Parts: sequence; C-alpha cells; structure tokens
Amino acid sequence: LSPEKRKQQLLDYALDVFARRGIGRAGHADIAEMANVSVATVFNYFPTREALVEQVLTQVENRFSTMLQTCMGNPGKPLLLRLNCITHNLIDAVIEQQDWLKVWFEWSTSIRDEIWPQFTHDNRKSLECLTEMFAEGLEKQEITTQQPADKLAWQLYGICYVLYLQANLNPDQEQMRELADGYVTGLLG
Amino acid sequence: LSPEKRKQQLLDYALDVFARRGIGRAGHADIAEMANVSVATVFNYFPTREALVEQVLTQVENRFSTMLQTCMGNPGKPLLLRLNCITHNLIDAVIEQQDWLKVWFEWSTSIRDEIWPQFTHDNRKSLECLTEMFAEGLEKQEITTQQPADKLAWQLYGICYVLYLQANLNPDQEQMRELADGYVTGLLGK
Repeated sequence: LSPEKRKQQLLDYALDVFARRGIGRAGHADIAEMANVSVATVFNYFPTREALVEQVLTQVENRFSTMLQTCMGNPGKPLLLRLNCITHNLIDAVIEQQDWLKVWFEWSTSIRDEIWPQFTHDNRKSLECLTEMFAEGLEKQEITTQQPADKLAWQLYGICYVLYLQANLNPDQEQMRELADGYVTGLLG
Repeated sequence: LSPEKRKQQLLDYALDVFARRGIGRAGHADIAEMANVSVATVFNYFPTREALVEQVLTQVENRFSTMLQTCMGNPGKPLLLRLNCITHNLIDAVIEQQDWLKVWFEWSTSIRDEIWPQFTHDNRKSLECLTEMFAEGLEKQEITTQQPADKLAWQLYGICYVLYLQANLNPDQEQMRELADGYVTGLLGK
C-alpha cells in the first residue's frame, strides 16, 4: 500500500473511532488493529498520540469549512439560499451520521482539553466566513442591521447546534427542514 | 463517614475527574485513590463503571434543572427577568469554572452509548420548563406568538450554547452580560 494510501486509511479509522468512542480515546494499537497493520506502522505515520489527534481535527475542521464555503456558492447568491444550504446540509449530515460532524461538535465542548485552543483558533475562519455572509446580506438589504454581522454569525451557530441535537433526536429530513426553515425565517426577520 | 455521605463524596470526585479528563475517563481504582478508600468500597456503591457514569450525569442534570427552576422564581415572574436569570447564571457558572456545567455541555454533544439517550430523556424536563416559560410569556404578551413556545425554548438553548463558548473565550462578566442581553433582547422581538 502506498504511503498516501496508508496515511489516509489510518486517518479515516482514527476519525471513525473518535466519532464512536470520543476524541482521543483510542490508542495507536487500536488503530493498528482496525487497519490490520503493526503498531509500529501507526507510529511511523503519527509519532505521538497527540499528532494523530491534531491531524484528525484538522481534517474535521476542513470538512466543516468546506461545507460552509460550498454553501456560499458564487457571489450574489442570496442570503436566504445560503442559509437554507447550510441548515439543509447540516441536517443531511446528521441523517447520514457523518463522523466529522459528530467529532466537530464534541470538539466544540471540550473546554478543559488541550484540543480546545485548536478548536477556537482553527474555526475563526468559519466564524469570519459566516460574518462576511451576513455583512453581504446587510449590504443587499436582505437582513436588517439591528444586530452586527458577527452576532448574527454566532446566532446562526447556535441554531446549527440545536438543529444538530434535534436532527439526532429525529433524523427525518422533511420534519427537520421545516424546523430549520422556521429558524431561518425568524432569523431573517 | 455515613454511607450516604461517603457515596456523595465518591460522586463528587467522579464529577471532578470527568470535568478534567472527560465523561467516563476514570475507573473505580482512580476514584478509590482520590478518596483514600479501598477499590472494593467504590464497587460497593457503584457495581459497574456504567452505574457511576449514569449517576454522575444524573447529578449534572439535577444542577441544570435546579438552575432553571430557581430562575423561574415565583409564578408571576416576568419573562425578561427569567431569561436574564438563566443567561447570567450560565455566565457566572463559566466564570466559576463549574464542573457540572462543563460536563453538561460535553454530555450534550457525546452522541454515543446510552449516555446520550440519558441526555435527551433526563433533560426533557428542562425543555418542558423552558417551553412553559415561553408559553406563559406569550399569554401575557411579553413576546409574540410568531413562533411556538417549544421553538423559542430550543432557540434559547442555542443562545446558551453560544454564550457558553463565548464566555469560556472571554470571562468578563460585564462584556458577557452585554452579549447575553443582546441575544435576549433579540429573542424577545422574535
């Protein structure tokens, strides 16, 4: 197996067990058993337990930010369509039980762990991405300026959190999209 | 000392290590060392690791529901004061580095096992509490009926999550209360 082949297999499996058991709970030996490789092989690719954790979380952040940027579409895409894209993709990601989204949200509440500084720093770009989208909407009179764009971004973040919990409770696309459209309509008003 | 006090001491130690290392990241041997008791003593009160985890999370939920209940106050309390109470007590708990609140939010995103079924079941009473609060505010025209009371309750929960994150970033009560009042002011127009 080529080295790029192998590294992505190990990262996949590490993300998988993180989603099932929690961030950073599985050892290199556990990853080795899932990949049917020696423990030394995993250490060759990730010299420390912490190096594997940060590289999995970097991939999780990239999945999150790529989802948002894809929803931004081309310039001039209406704020409403961007917001519906974000909520509908979040809902569908819960329905498919995507590992990265489960790990992202667990990362967000790992306050006391060495990984939380990575969460708050690495995800500034997504906060700024959402802030720019609301600021654009402000400029185009698609939403009022009663709240600063950054506060609207945080508000949307909280909506994504409750949608995430509600969709895990009830992974029904139609019912969940009705809830999400209600939140977005209220946010836009 | 007495058995119910000894068991409470073990639960408190388990909550401490759960907050530091993560839910379920301490065995009975670790708790025994923390409490200066035999390992058999811990198994006498908690026959399994799952029993200890479940009972710590029950205590965590009790703290959350108690905080909401005391914010509800007397039957006539205005919605604004109830909402300000919840957000201000949440911010204060972050400033105090309260173990129960850290574990509560970690629990909320630990979609696994029977611990997450325990999260959704045990906190249903808090969702109902918040729903009744908004329904009462609707009946007294403290907030419009554009959205159902249950949807406002969920919205406030998202506000609490973002306030929790922002307060852990910046502890300043003054700045954090201004942020919280901004979210509550916004919610009350919606």
